[PDB]
Amino acid sequence: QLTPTFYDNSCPNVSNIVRDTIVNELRSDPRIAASILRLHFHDCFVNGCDASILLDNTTSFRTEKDAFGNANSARGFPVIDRMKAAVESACPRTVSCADLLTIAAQQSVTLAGGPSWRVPLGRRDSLQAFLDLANANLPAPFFTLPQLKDSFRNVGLNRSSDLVALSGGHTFGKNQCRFIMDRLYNFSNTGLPDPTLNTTYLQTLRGLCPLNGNLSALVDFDLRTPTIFDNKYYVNLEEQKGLIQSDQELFSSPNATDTIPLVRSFANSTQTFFNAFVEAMDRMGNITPLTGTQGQIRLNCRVVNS
Ligand code: HEM
Ligand SMILES: [Ca+2]
Ligand SMILES: [Ca+2]
Repeated sequence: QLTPTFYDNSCPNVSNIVRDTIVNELRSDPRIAASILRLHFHDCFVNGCDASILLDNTTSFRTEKDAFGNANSARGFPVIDRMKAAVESACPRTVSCADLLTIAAQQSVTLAGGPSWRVPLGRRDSLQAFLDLANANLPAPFFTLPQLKDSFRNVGLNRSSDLVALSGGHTFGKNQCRFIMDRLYNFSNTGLPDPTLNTTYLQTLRGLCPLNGNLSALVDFDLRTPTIFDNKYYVNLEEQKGLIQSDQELFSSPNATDTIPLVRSFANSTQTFFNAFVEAMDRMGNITPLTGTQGQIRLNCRVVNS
């Protein structure tokens, strides 16, 4: 069983070291908190939160970093290396990369203005990476609501609250133009923009992402508060201003009978959202963890111990 007090004797300063690293990095890279939270998400959705995503290529297995959902998208790996080294110095061979990333995600959310809580700990590190599994399990922005629900259920998160609350991670961070081009100019081969995208916002996004323009250009997920972790993401959805298809579908999908009330509840109360987010975050963090003597306490998050 994972417990929040796992390192209270072996490495009481772990949370503080992780926080200090992120605070320092945020000065030069204001996007890092968002990036780190996303790394934890992509770790947990592939064989559980086992730091499998942190492993680099080997001749026996490919890295998850080359997955369609990670390639030229996932970032912050050097920052994780930095905090890992700092933690290893303070507490040699004690904190797993899986746990380190979980703490980093939580601290990132709090540093960005989100809720503060102690995450369950005790996870151990994988002995391999899972590229095929990542390509299969990571959801995509073009998923319909049923597909989004399928993706979450596939990894163990059955609740619509899991999906709606965790999607709140898009209250900050960036998204490439490439992922909304269809919504802007030719949605579902209709030759027209996505009708669920606010027409005023449509104009703004078209200006940032012109047809035949730089597909790698970055746009903010939350037009209200781009770098602050708050419930503004849901207020946007209510006005048809969700950035990607998967965002807006939580409120506009024909299958959104169960998600609409959740979106409204989170838009109406920061407390309701924050509570739901912590609850869902801990559930995602409890996905098939290696514990006890299973796996290892990786010394270098990029490679399995030898
Ligand atoms: C429900 C399905 C989801 C889909 C389809 C999805 C899709 C995406 C896409 C397309 C990007 C843009 C990547 C890029 O342009 O390079 C992204 C970024 C991001 N996502 Fe999600 N996401 C989902 C769920 C989540 C969850 C559960 C979290 C965390 C709790 C999360 C946190 C983030 C963050 C914080 C970013 C910004 C990262 C950065 O700026 O470096 N996402 N997501
Ligand atoms: Ca994983
Ligand atoms: Ca925000």
